[PDB]
Amino acid sequence: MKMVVAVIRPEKLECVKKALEERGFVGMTVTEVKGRGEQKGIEVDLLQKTKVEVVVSDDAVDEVVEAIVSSARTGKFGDGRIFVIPVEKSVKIRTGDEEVAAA
Amino acid sequence: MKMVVAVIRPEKLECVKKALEERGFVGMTVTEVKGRGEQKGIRLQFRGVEVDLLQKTKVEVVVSDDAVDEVVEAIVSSARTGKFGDGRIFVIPVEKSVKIRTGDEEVAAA
Amino acid sequence: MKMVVAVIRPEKLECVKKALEERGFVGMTVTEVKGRGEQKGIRLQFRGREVEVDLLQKTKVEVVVSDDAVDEVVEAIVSSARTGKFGDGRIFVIPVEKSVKIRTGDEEVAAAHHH
Ligand SMILES: Nc1ncnc2c1ncn2[C@@H]1O[C@H](COP(=O)(O)OP(=O)(O)O)[C@@H](O)[C@H]1O
Ligand SMILES: Nc1ncnc2c1ncn2[C@@H]1O[C@H](COP(=O)(O)OP(=O)(O)O)[C@@H](O)[C@H]1O
Ligand SMILES: Nc1ncnc2c1ncn2[C@@H]1O[C@H](COP(=O)(O)OP(=O)(O)O)[C@@H](O)[C@H]1O
Repeated sequence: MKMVVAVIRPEKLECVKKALEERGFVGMTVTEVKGRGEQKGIEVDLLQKTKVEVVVSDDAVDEVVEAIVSSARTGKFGDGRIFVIPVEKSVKIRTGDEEVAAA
Repeated sequence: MKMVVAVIRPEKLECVKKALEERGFVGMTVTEVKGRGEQKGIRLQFRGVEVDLLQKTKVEVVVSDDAVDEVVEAIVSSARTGKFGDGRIFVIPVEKSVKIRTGDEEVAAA
Repeated sequence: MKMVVAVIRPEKLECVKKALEERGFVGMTVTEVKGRGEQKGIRLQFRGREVEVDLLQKTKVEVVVSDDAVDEVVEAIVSSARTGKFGDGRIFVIPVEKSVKIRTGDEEVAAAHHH
């Protein structure tokens, strides 16, 4: 399992949600954040961004990453980043069932 | 070490904090988030919206490898209702844990 | 790569921001959070009575860097965020397997793994 962490422009949230839902990735956690890098800033200098976290099976990562890149990109500085983090266990609170990679 | 990341119903925060404190797990970082999944969206269509991302609470607790199963069980027991939308717990590896005030760094090796 | 996750006092954000950009670490993601641990506070309030609170306001700073830059990033945050008092915060170092730049579609992975 992996956690796909995307930091995007806030106006791209609807595009990203749609692109993920279409491919069967309905579950996601969204956080309002701020950030900086190569951009700025007409500065402040921390601009509003949106963090989208999706925990998926190892084999779905490339599909999820590609779905987010395609829906969040503009080609301009400030599009954001996607960080892939290992997840050792994913537990569904209501059932107690836990998802692990067979290994 | 591991970071136990729980995404729960906001009204369960007090229950989760209590269940963790009683087992000796006092340290935690809490974030207000939104989410979607299996759970049905809120509507709310007032005349004269929508709201598909529901309010949730993220609880992050960094613990030793051997305490994970106890922390996970404490959160499942205190955050569950049995209804769609209870949330998830994700266990992420933590390689180093630094206490800013002392500069002391915890590292694991097995 | 690694994600350096620092949970600091909110008033230290500007110091941390400055100490990181000084060393060439311009990219960062900042989140407003709450927390608790060793530090206790307020426990002191105005109204004639009222003496509560639980989770104190904190700031999370996340910076994704190459493996060899971690110790420098950690030291820069420790130096700029410390007061010496309880509640200064923590730094957690988490592994990052892939780092994608959305605008170009270019993905950074660690060389030593297939594929
Ligand atoms: N090394 C990094 N660590 C953490 N977050 C980062 C990092 N670099 C960029 N970000 C995040 O991604 C957002 C966009 O980054 P930026 O460098 O300005 O975009 P881009 O590389 O597409 O031009 C930032 O506002 C910040 O939230
Ligand atoms: N794959 C996922 N990645 C990230 N967050 C998720 C994921 N699936 C669910 N969530 C989070 O858990 C919350 C509850 O998920 P939901 O599917 O509605 O119910 P349940 O936990 O009972 O399956 C969501 O609102 C979201 O915050
Ligand atoms: N085990 C932990 N897991 C997650 N967050 C923690 C943990 N311990 C501390 N924190 C975070 O760091 C902040 C400060 O921690 P605290 O123990 O009160 O003081 P100090 O960090 O100086 O030891 C907390 O308010 C919380 O946001």
